[PDB]
This record gives sequence, C-alpha cells and structure tokens, in this order.
Amino acid sequence: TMSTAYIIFNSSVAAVVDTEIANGANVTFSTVTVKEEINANRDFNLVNAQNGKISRAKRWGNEASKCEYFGREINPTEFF
Amino acid sequence: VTDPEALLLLPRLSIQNANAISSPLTWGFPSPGAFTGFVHALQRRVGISLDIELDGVGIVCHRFEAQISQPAGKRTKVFNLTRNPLNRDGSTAAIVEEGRAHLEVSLLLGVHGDGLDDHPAQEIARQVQEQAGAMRLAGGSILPWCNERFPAPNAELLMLGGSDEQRRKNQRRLTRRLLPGFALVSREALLQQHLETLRTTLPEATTLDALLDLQVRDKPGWLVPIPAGYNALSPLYLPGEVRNARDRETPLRFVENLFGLGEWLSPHRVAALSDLLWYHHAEPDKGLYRWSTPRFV
Amino acid sequence: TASVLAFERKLDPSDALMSAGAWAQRDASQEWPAVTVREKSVRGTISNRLKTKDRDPAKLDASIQSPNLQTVDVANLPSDADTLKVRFTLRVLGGAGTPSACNDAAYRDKLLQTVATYVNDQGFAELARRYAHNLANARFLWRNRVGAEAVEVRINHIRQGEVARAWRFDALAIGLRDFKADAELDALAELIASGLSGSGHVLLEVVAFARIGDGQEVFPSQELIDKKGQKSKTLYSVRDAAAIHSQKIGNALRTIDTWYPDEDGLGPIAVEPYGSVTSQGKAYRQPKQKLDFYTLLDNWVLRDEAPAVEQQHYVIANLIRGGVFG
Amino acid sequence: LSTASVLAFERKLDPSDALMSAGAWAQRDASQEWPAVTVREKSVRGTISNRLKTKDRDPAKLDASIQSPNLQTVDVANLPSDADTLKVRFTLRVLGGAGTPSACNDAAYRDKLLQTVATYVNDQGFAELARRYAHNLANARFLWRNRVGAEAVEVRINHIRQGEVARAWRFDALAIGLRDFKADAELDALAELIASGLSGSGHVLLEVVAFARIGDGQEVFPSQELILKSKTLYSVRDAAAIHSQKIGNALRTIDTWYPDEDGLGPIAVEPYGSVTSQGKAYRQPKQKLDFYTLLDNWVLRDEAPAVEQQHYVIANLIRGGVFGE
Amino acid sequence: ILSTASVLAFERKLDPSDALMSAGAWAQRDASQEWPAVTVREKSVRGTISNRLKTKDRDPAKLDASIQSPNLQTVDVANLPSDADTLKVRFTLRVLGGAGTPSACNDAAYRDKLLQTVATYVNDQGFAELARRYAHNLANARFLWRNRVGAEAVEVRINHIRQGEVARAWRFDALAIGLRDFKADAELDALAELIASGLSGSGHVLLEVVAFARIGDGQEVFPSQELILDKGQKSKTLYSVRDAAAIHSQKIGNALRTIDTWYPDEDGLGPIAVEPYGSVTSQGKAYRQPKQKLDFYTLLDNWVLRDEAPAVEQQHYVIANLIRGGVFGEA
Amino acid sequence: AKQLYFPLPGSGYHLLAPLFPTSLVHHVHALLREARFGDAAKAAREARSRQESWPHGFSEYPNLAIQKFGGTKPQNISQLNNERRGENWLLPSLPPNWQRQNVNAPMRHSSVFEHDFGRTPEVSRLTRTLQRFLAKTVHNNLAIRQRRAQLVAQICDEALQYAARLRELEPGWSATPGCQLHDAEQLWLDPLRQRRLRGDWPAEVGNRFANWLNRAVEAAQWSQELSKELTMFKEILEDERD
RNA sequence: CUAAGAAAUUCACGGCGGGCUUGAUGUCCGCGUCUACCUG
Repeated sequence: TMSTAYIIFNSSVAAVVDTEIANGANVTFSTVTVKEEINANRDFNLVNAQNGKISRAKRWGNEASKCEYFGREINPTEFF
Repeated sequence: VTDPEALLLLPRLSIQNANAISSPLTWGFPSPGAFTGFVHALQRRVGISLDIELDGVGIVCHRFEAQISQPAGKRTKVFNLTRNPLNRDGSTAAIVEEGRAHLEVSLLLGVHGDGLDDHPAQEIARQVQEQAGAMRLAGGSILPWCNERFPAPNAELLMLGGSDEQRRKNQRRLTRRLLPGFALVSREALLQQHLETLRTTLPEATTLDALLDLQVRDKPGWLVPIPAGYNALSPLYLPGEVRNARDRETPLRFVENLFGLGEWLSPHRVAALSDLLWYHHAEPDKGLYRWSTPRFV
Repeated sequence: TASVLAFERKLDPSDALMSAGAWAQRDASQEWPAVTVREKSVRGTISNRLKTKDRDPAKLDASIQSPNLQTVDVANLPSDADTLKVRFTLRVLGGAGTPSACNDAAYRDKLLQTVATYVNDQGFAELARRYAHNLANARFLWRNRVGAEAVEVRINHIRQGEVARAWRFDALAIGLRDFKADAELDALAELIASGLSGSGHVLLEVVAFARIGDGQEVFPSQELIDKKGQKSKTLYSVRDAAAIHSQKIGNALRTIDTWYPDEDGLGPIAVEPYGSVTSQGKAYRQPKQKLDFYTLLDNWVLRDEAPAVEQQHYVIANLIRGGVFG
Repeated sequence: LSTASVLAFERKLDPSDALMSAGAWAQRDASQEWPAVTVREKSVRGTISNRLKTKDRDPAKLDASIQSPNLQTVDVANLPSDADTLKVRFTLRVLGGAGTPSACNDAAYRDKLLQTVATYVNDQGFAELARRYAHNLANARFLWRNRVGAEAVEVRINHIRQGEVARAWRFDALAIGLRDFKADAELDALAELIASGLSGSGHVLLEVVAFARIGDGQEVFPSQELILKSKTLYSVRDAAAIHSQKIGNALRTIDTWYPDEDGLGPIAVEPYGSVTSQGKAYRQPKQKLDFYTLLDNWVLRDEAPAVEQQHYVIANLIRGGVFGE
Repeated sequence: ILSTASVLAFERKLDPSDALMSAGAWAQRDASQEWPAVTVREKSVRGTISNRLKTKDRDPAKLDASIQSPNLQTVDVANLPSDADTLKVRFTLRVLGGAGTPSACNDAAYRDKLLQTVATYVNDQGFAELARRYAHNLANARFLWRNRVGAEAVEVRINHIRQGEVARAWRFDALAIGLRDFKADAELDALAELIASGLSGSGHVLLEVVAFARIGDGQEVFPSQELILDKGQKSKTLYSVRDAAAIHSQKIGNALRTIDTWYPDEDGLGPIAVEPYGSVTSQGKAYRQPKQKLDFYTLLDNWVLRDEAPAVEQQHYVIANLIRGGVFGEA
Repeated sequence: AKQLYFPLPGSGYHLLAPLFPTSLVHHVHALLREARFGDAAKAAREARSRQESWPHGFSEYPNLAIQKFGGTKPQNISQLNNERRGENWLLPSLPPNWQRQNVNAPMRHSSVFEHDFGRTPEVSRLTRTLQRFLAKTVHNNLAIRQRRAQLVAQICDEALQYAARLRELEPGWSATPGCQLHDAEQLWLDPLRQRRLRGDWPAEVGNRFANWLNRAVEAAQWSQELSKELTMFKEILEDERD
C-alpha cells in the first residue's frame, strides 16, 4: 500500500516498523513485524497490492498517507 | 444597526440533532443566519408581550461534535444517515441525506425595549429563557436539564448601568461564566483588502477565499468560510401571484448564496461585548441581503 | 390544501444514554459509569442462499477456504453490574392543531375549527392514555426489553430545577399490547394531556432499569455507512456512551394505532400516512382504501364528513407526529 | 405459498464474554478475587520454514534468504508463575420463544412457519436439543484449546434467579466425554432447565465457571484479533478474554446427523455444515440434507423430514440468522 | 490420486513455560523456594568506533574526529547479587501427545493417510528413540544457552508433578553428560520412557525443571532480549516477566529440540535444531538443502503420497518435525 | 420547496427562495480537485521538503467532507457526470475545540509538575510556529514583533481555556500525589471549593511565565511587549478569582 | 418566523497454527548558594 522506488525485483515484502541490526555487517535495518505483498514484476513503482489496491493509479496517487517508501533496504527485493 | 441597551444572556443551550450542512459549500457550524432568524422568532413569540425589541446575537459554541466517519479510506468524511419509512408499495425510499451535529452553545441577545422598568430585571430573563426551551433553532431540538448542579440560571446585564470601570467590571463578571467557548464574529474587512493584494493573478472572490485557508504560510488566527446572506437575481413578485409559497402576503425573490469569511475569537481579546451582536443589513434596492456584525473591530 | 401544509412535531423526545449498575442499588443512579463501545473482530463463514448456477461442491468448499473478516462493534455491561439504566428526556409542546405552513388562511381557520370541535367535546385523554402506556411498558427499550427479569421504569416531572411528581411503574405486569386503566396512568395521561392542550412545554425525564444479567449484551442503535477492512455494524455514541437514536424512541412513543382494517389482534403499529411498517413491509391503510390519513383530512375539513371517532383519533395523532403534505 | 423476501431470526442461547483469571487449585468456594491473566508483548524471531514453489529451490538463494531474519512481536498470555489453575467465567442467557421470527414479509408464510414449529414443539419437546446443549457445558468444550492436555477440568454452574443463586452444579469435564452423549442423574436437571428456558416457560440465566488445571507458568489462549505487532489478543479491560461468539460456536456443537459418517463426532450447526478448520462442508446442497432445502421442503411442500433432521432444522433456528433472498 | 494438502498446519507438543531466573548460594540448594529474583536494571556505557570502515572514507583527520564524539548508549544488564553465586533457572514443561492428528487439513484422504503412516511409525517402533534424545537436552542443560559456558558445576533437577505433589524426582549433573554424545544411563531411561508415554498418549506429563549453574559472586547472567522499536536512546532491553529476568519460551525449547544428528556432511559438528530445511542461523548456512533429497517436505511427500518409506534414521526426523508444529501448506 | 423570509428594516418580510447553484459549485470542484491530484500535486509534491519545482506550492486540504446524491440513480438531477454520483465536495467551517480533550488534569510532571507545560496539540503548534517570528526581525518590527506579539497574546489567552476547561472538570483538585507541582499554582489553574484558604494564588502565573515564555520562547518584544501581555494576563487572572 | 417543517438501518458469525534477536563498549573534569524575620 505505497508507491516505492524503481526496483522491478519480485513480489516485495514491506513493513513500517524498522529496527537496526549491527551483527552481520552486510545487511542493515532488518524489518520488524513484516507483511507480505505481491506486485508480480509490474512495470512501475506504485504497484504494491496488498489485498485491495492494484489498478487505479489516480487512487494510488491519492493513497499517499503511508507512501514514498525508499526501498533501499536489506535486499533489492525487500522494501521499507 | 443601532446600539443595544441590555445584554440578555441565555446560560447553556444544549442542542440535539441540529443541521450541519447550511450551504452548498460549508459543512461546519450552522449558518448564523439561523441565529439571526431565531431571535426574530423569539421576539415574535415573546417580545410583544413583555414590550421589548431584539436585534443582535452572539455565539459562543461551548462544544460541537459532528456525525462523520471514514470507511477505512480517505481522510475525507462521509455523513450520518437516517432510515426512512417505506412508500405505498412498501419496498424502498429514494433516500436524500444531510448532516447532523450535536452542538452546544449559549447565545447572548441584545435588548432595546423600554420594558425594563415595569418588569423586574430577572422576570424578563426568567420568561424568555423559559419560552426558548420549547422551540427549535437550527433544525434540532433544545434539551432540558439533568439532575446535577445547575448553571441553568441565566443572567441579565445592563450595559448602561454603572460607569466605565463598572462596565468593564461587570463585563468580566459576565465573561467568567462564558470562557470555555469560542465566540464567532464576522470578518468582512480583510477580504476587500486581500483582494487587491491578490488582484494580479485572478480577482474572483471565491478563489481569494479558497486560498485564505488552503515552508508553509501563516494564518493570523482561525479563519473560516461562512455564508453571509443571499444575493438576489430574480425581481420582486406580487404577494398573491406565485404558486407554492409559504404564505401569500409577501413578495418573492429567487436568491443564490453569498460567501464571506469570519473569525473564531476567544471571548477575552474582544474590545467589548457590543461588538459581536449579529444584526442583518437588508438593502432591497435591487440589492441583496446580509447579516453581519458592525463595530467588529 | 392549497399548496403546502406542514406540522412541526410534538411529543419530541431526546437521545437515550446508557449506564450499568447493580440491582437494589438503582436509587443512586446518577454516578453510574457509561456503557462504552468496545470493538472486536469476527471471522464469518458463508450462510446465504446461492443461485442454481452456483451450489456445485467445488466452488462451495473453495469459498470456505476464504472466510469473510469483519470487525463489528459491541457494547456490554461491565462484568459485575447486571442492570442497564437508559435515560432520556421527553418534552411535549402543546398547541397540537395549529400548523406552521399555510398559504390559504381559509383552510387554516377551518382546520382550527375542526381541531377545536375535536378537543372540546373530548380531550386528549384517549391519545394520552396510550402515550402513557408507551412509557409505562418500555417500548423505547427496543431489543433490550426481551428476556429481562424485571424492567422498572421511573418518570420524573420537571418544571424548574425541582422535581414535581415522581412515578414508579413495573413494565412486566403492564402488558405490551393492551391498554388498561390504572390509578396512576390516568394521572400521568392527564398531565401530558394538559401539556398537549394548553401552551408551554410540560417536561419529562424518564429513566428505565432492566435486569439483564452479568456482563451480557446491550443493543444501542446502529448507524449506516472497498471490500478489504469492511468495518460493519458501527454503533451510536454521543459523549462516548452507547446511545439510542431519537427517532428510535420516536417509533416507540407513537405505537398507538390499533384501528386497522386488516388486523386488530396483532397489536399496535406506529402512526403513519399510508400507514406502513418497515419490518412487516406491507402498508396498511392503503390509498385505495378509504381509511388513509390524507383522504380523511379532506373528508373531515373540506367536504366536512365526520369519520368515526377511531379515525379521528388516528388523524389527530398523525397531526401530533407532524409531517409535510403538498 | 412462497418463501419470504426478508426473514430474520434473533439468536437465543446468548453467551457473554468469557473472562479469564488464574490461581491455585484446591481453592473451592474462595475463588472470587483471583487476579486477571493479563496479556503482554514478547518478541519472537524464527526463520523461514514455509514451502517453496520450486523456483527458489537452489542453494544459491536459500542461504541468502536464511540470513534475512523475520523479527515479529507477538503477544502471549501466561498464567502467574505460582498459579496452576485457569478460571473462565461467563454468563449464558437462554431467552426462549424459538419459532417467532423478528421480521417477515408474507403473514401467510409466517403463521404457517409458526404452525410447523408449534407442531414440532408439542409433538416432542426441546429435550433432545436440551440434552445436547448441556453436554457443551458439562464437558467444557468452550475451553477451546485450553482444554487439551489438562489435569482435571471442572465446571460449576449456578442458575441465578435474583442476585442470589437458585441451583448449584458441580461437574467433572473429563469423565463426561467429548464424544458420547450420556444420560446422568444430574445432567437431566440442567437439561430440563434449559428445556423450560427455551420453551418460553420462564427465564433462565446461568453463571458458568470453568477450572482448567493447566500448569504453573504455562500458556493459555484467548481469542485472537485482526491486524489493522503481528498477533493481537482480545482484552476487555486489560484482562484476557475469549470472544463471545467463539463460546457460541463451541456451545452449539450438537450436530451428529451428517450425510457423511457418524464416526467423526459432532460439529457446529450451520446451514451448510462447514467447519472452517477441516476445510470441507458437510451437508452439501447437491445432497438433500442441508438446511435451506429442509426449510422450504417442510413449510411449503409440507413433507416432514425424519425425526433426526427436525432437531437440526430447529437448532439452525436457535442460532438465528438471515434467510430467504 | 492423493495430491498434496493445500493448507496443513500442526499444533505443537512439548510446550515449555517461561523461564525464571533466581539467585542464591550453592549450599542452600535443597531449600531454594524463596530465592530472590535476578532483577533487571539500567546502566550506562560509552562505546567507540569498532566497525570495518570502507576503502574510501579512511581519511586520518576524520577517524579521530568521529571517535572524539563517542556513542553513549544505555544498556540494560542483569547481574547476580554480590553475595550470591549460583543462578537458578526454573521452568515447567508439559507433554501433550497425539503427534499425528493435524490442526487444519483440506483433503480427508490426505489426513487419513497421514494418520495411518504415523500410526505405523508408532506401531513398529516406539517414541523411545525420539525420547532418549529429548531427555538428554533436559539433562545436559542446553536450555541455559549462554549461561552454560564457564560454569563450575551445573546441577539440573527435574520433578514429576502429577498432582500438586511430586511423583518421582531426578537429579543430574550437566557436565558429566556431554554436549555431543547421547549416552545411555539408568536415570535417562526412566525419564525417556516418561516422555515416551507422554508423547504416545498414555497419560499426562508435567515436569518441573530447575537448573542451578555456578557462575560466581557478582557475575553476569544472560536473559533474552526484546525489540527496541522506535533523542532518548536505549539499546539491548532484556525481557522480564514481572521484574524477574527471563528466557523466552521459544529460546528455551529451541534447546529442547536440537536433536538432529541425521543430516549430510555431518563431520562430528554436533546436533542442530530440527527444522524444515533444517537450518541454523549461527552457522550462517542451511543444511538439508532441497537439491538434496534429504529435506523435510520431500521426505513427507515421498512417504504419505508414494509410500517410499525412507530410512529409520529419517523417520526419527520427520516425526520430530511434526512434533514442533508449524505451517506446511502452500501459503 | 424550501424557502425562507427575512425581516426588512422596520417593515414586514421578504420571501427568499434559495435554490441550488450549479455553475458556482463546478468551479470550486475544478479548482479543488486539481490541487488534490494533478500537475501541482504530483509534480512538486516535495516542494518544501527536498527542493522540487520552486514556482509551485503545496496546497493543503484539511477536513473536507463529501455528500452523495442517492447513489446508483443518476437520471433525476441535471448536469450529469459519471464520476459524480453525488461527488460534490464540502469545505470545512468548523468551530474549534471540537475534540474536547482537556478532561483528566492529572498529577503528572509536564502540566502537573509545571504550570506552563501546556501539553496540548494546539498549544504545541503555537509553540512550534513562533520560531519564524522569533528571528532577527530588525526590518520586520510589525512582522517579527506585531505578529509575534499577537501570537504571544494568543498563546497567553489559550491558557485560560486550558485551565477553565477543567473549571467544571471535577468537584475539586483535592490533596493528591504528583499534583503538588500544580499545587504551587493550585488557585488559577485549579479547582474552586482570604489569600490561601479564602483566596487563590494570583502570582504563580508569574512563575510559570519564565518557564513558558522564557524557557520555551532583537530584545525589545522578547521582554517588553511579552511582559506587558503577561501583565494583562495577570490582571485578568486576578480580577476573576476574587 | 431559523436551506424551519419529516423520518426505526436491522438480523448471524471459530482468526489460527509456528518461531534463537544475537556480539562488544571508559562518561569525563571544574564549582561559595548567601542576607534577614515575634507563629497568641
């Protein structure tokens, strides 16, 4: 339920609560109480589609409450 | 338009299920044209008997809770709905909705009458407040009292009594019971000053009002868009030629709204309490109808 | 009858707040805490009828693999207190027959003549005798009445901050569909008839206790309202307490009509032009039938045929509830 | 003649919420003030062990995904660490007057329906539904997951009439089985009490308490809620509580008249008997043994079903619901 | 045809309680009911910079500037009382039983075939091979995770509380029993048969486990952490039940089921915890790789579908993976 | 229909028929829909956070309302639109204090240990917003001083509402723990029920002025006009309580 | 004389099974609180 960055990786995973890991210094900011998502390798950034919001890019741009997730995270697939 | 003589005050008017839409454009506090007309109805039901004259009202809005929700979606709000009875077939009804509000105000009126000497200064407030607990004031009922402590006693102040220090002392002796609300007054001045500042791009007045509430900029108070009367477009009619009117004694003019902007002051930082009595300037010379508060500043 | 005629309502009730306290402690019912609206969340299976193109045993089992998830609200008594206190303030207005809409003024004064010759020979003491029964048995306790052990309703007359006269009924020995005589209900009916006839409001503050049980459910009124979250069944709260609506009390005050052509052994029905029940669907007193309100207005004031006294009671009760007619 | 366009039935057998508490065993008649089992947060991380869709079945990516951890913050409800008894207290209100729907459209439907129900009632009582609603309180099947693996479960039932009790019942929820429907010299009294409570011949409300001797410091289970943390529990006033309708779903497991097989024990009475756990739906509408084709084939075409299915078609009405689209 | 079950999950057996940590003196072991609780308390620290800097930002004038402003954390720790030396860890373990019957299947034939295969497994051999290994990880107190290393003498002690009383008691010594070999003692077979009869289902088993570890005066115990989700800084909050430091009820119990010795490239590297795709994060990599056919899922689907019963040294693994529970459906 | 009449200046009444305007609701619908989503919204979305298109704005839109027109029956009214199934917006005009939060008044440390704590949303917003006018307004004596003086007067006047809002919030803030910090000023912002027992303490606002207007808040308006407004607030607090 | 007048949304529900959050750390150093006073 967001509008991420330009990563076209796979069916991403996302959460808002984020802790910082220190052990294992190739991965930073491991994500907490995380929830699944599927965009199924869609073209553009806005496709998140948890359960209800797939089409309607105008309604997606209206859905800017919890959006603009940076995506640069523990994995090119996994988003913020 | 002229000066008041006695600030008759109603103590606590709990209102249930009053209107909330009040225009094609707002949805907040009900239109204070209702508060203008409410005291004219009050004078028409009482003021001929006790020989008084009422013209202006103030509003304080002790509290205000609307009836809105959001169905796990936008930050815009949808309204409350009322179930309607069935039709002749007993199937369904073409339901048309409107907002609701539980608002709680306590108005202060303005008296001009000579009847303050023959009738004592507490009987004239014990009859008026007892009358207005049996009438409607925006589309909602007026509630009675519970069984607790009682601020249900009103007051009745005379601004002509005492000297200037006595006036400014009894003004605080009245405002001490009126404090936790927010008085609302007209703000017709700064719009026709903000116009010429905003005249470079577009002079449309609704655009000037719409961007006086929408780093970030500064708002010098709590500005608010309100109705401010009615502009007329149709000419006068005859009293007895129109079909489907409420009576057949007065002429008719079709009207559209007139939007202005107000301000929600605190009761303290006003100059005096003859500055917020909502009269209604009503020039009919191919004109319009307004209701404002002169001596606003 | 010229263009528009509308009647501002009388018998105006208010909202009904709730509280929850014990029994044999109902006398101190001013500090009882509210009954708030907590939420929960339920997982429902499928319990509706399906079409003939449906009901294959493959699509059905694939439907119960995805049950519906909805988050209803609920309101319960706190788990020590078993009695529900509902409180509401009813005021009457008086001046029944006078409308506030008329552009005729020859229809208005003859309407005044008709209501005057109704009120002079017989008072309001028949409609008041049923308006008192609809506060004696707690019809305003809509669903919370049923199954309770002993409902007890209390009515206070208020004119100033004082109380004037206090009643104490028992809404179980009082029947729900009868109308009997009582040594106190006649006095209450005379009070509300004196309020209805003359001018100036006559005020009432009515509470009602119900002994439901420890921590059971209550039922305030609901509220009308993207199939993901789907918060259905939102209740009504004013100042954070479960409140019955005003109209929901209004549909229980005016359950007085027991003069129907169709059924007279069922019970009363709320009064209505084209007298209709939302639950029972079918509208009694149809316009094809001559027992309709709007026919009975013009027959009684324009062509001046006096109907039976039952239909006179019905049309004047319909004038009490107010309305708007074109 | 036909069925109605709207039809609704208010529920009977109305249960409360079920409040939880803990304490020690061998404390009978002194168990009124036990502290409530409170929920609390607790962090949990455990790595990936779901199935794979033969796409990441490669050792190049499984080691990469095993190093991306999955920190969650679930809730939990434990007893106090010196307390080895879980007390669940809830109040059950049996209304009565089973047949009368709260709404209808055709009165000729409605009086025919009441005729059928009254012929059922005066033909044979509510006793067979009563003896089956008692054994979902004799053995505490409302202790859903907290029952399995317990030392001795004991329920005590007090019938309240005024603020005081009227009759007191001590059971032992493991001698009374979870499978067979016995006939004891004391379950008949509770049976006929709920029989008189359903037949409108009075009004009964019971306070039922359940002691489950789980284990000191062990885990108990409340009802779990939705998500918008990753496992929320139901807290009434900072006390863990089973849901109301979950107790309701455990209370109407009386249905032992499947089309399929009597060797698997009872389930909850639904229109289409559809246990969400086992994922299948007994009483399929392709067979003629569901509820929706046992109503209109009893009240319209007026052939009676067998005496077993009458119990199910009444018990589907005591749960209430909405019918007739 | 018996295709795979779309949704399948299992309720666990072997639940552990939460772990409590108390403190005292070693000579008062046999009267240690009212030992005080090892409380958590806040302390402050002051770190430095001890991370591998990248090749670009290795400027000399920046490193000393970055360490001139250190990072002042605020750590919670748990120490024993300064007059006490022996750490007491108490938790209770209940043995449920009926390991085959699932929680939420879809196909009835899958569930019946699953219960039939599990009934054959319980019929030919007992749970005795899968209970002489749980009894070890109660004996050599692996559930003391980091408090075990460098302990002087670890006496663990286990009671059978059938009623409120105790039925039969047991004392061990967790360093006489090694952390690698699974020996055969006379009092790890009276315990192993008890967990065997508890898991098969012929009774009820509740076990009280206390474990005394001798760490020393004023030393530092280790409870388990929590999350610090969302200045006023803090790091490393420990988990305390009612202000008594506590190991989680799944970090305990994770040491109950480090049983798995049957896995490829086993170089004497000790048992790991049983898991589908049997993996440990501390070793970084994941054994029982699915390209090998010695997984769990492709060990269940070749035993409940095509009936190719694997070696008994993997039927001791599949049943133990059923005992821990979990989800197993195509989620 | 739906018509009113208003009183004339010293005469009878004029009946007015307030109809539904259409040409002046579509213009505000167009001028409001584009600022929600469009060129100015999507592009330069981050116009004041990370250096977007400079000649644009942000165009906030708080507390809007919506109002349907029957739903799935779009043939009765005129001027149809397929997106408009009763999709005309409504601007807010709400009177403030429409949440009613100031209920508890506990024995805390922020507002219960310190009198000039003021842990409120509007008070916090007014405290955060005075930094733009708290700068070196040497050439802005009406800007950094007049608007700053008005905002200081507003933040002072809001304290009367933050105190008297609990003026009926209890039978009296009695002897309890934690509220002794509010017990140093337990007359003005405290209950009602002679200088100490028969009088309130009208000097604790002078002690809270250093914490609020000095601790949380050119050198003329920072001490002269603020001191005069504090003297006016002290006179107002003293004239009421006795 | 009030965008005044008018209005019952209701019935029923199983959220549920599983888990390792680890490792380490220096908070340093300096300091004037004074002057008075009738409780009957």
